[PDB]
Amino acid sequence: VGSLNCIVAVSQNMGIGKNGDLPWPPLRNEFRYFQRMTTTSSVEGKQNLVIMGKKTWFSIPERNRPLKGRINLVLSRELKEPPQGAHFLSRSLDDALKLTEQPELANKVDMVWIVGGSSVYKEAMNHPGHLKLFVTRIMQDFESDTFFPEIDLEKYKLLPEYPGVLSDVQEEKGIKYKFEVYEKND
Ligand SMILES: NC(=O)C1=CN([C@@H]2O[C@H](COP(=O)(O)OP(=O)(O)OC[C@H]3O[C@@H](n4cnc5c(N)ncnc54)[C@H](OP(=O)(O)O)[C@@H]3O)[C@@H](O)[C@H]2O)C=CC1
Ligand SMILES: COc1ccccc1/C(=C\c1coc2nc(N)nc(N)c12)C(C)C
Repeated sequence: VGSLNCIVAVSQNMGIGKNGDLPWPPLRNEFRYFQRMTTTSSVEGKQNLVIMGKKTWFSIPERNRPLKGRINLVLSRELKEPPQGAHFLSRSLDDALKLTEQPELANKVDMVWIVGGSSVYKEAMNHPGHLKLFVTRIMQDFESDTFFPEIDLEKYKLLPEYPGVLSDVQEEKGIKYKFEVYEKND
């Protein structure tokens, strides 16, 4: 299995969701960036794996789901089987990561992308090892009810550029935003 990554879009006040939807109006090119980064596999014959909590899964429009061209894994202790359209279910992040090593997935999975929500990001971010964060900074405040965890910059380097990631300021619907990549290894 290849790299472990988180990907998020976050307002200036650290918001990532409101009422199960985005705090901001839809940003079409931002979403296209998310689809491209999560889908594009570095390795022939493999797909990337997306890991998400249960509320994140159900926030994807019921069409739309599963995220196409990726293996979709949902985290829940309540559910007894994967949701309609999902491929895998695990009780914990540690369990999902252990699962990628099973005969069933070990040769199928390239990159692992954690795509939300809060608690899943927090645990990934605080777990030892080599991890990257792909963070879209939405440069306005937006009312939110779910937030991105603190990024400890002692450990997460901001990289000075990254292939495939534009470095300049983007704007859609009057909303400026920019792409960043962080990397820790501990
Ligand atoms: N980039 C962005 O701006 C993103 C925004 N979002 C948004 O964030 C919100 C959803 O996020 P949030 O409210 O944090 O919820 P989560 O998606 O993380 O869902 C929480 C539920 O998932 C299950 N769960 C989460 N973590 C684990 C774990 N380690 N092990 C087992 N089960 C786990 C639990 O379910 P159970 O009770 O069944 O055990 C929990 O009640 C929505 O607003 C959505 O729009 C989501 C992703 C990215
Ligand atoms: C309601 O959000 C979605 C709607 C349709 C398809 C996927 C998403 C998700 C997340 C991101 C969307 O833009 C995104 N942008 C970035 N930089 N990271 C993210 N994690 C998302 C899922 C996982 C809930």
